[PDB]
Amino acid sequence: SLASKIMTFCFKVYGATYLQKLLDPLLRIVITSSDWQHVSFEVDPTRLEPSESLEENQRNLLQMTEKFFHA
Repeated sequence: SLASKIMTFCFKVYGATYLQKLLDPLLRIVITSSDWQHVSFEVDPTRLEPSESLEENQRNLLQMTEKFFHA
């Protein structure tokens, strides 16, 4: 619809810059693998790996999510 494209044009042209600035600090954190190291955020029982504890995956995923939600 035209109304959707009007919003899409505005959000895409203006929103893109706003998103990058807010996400910009996180870019250094994610690039840095010294602390993140190796982890899988999977909680699917079918795909669940016995090697990694389900509890560890759940807690890590929620903690990371909260950071984005607050921002």
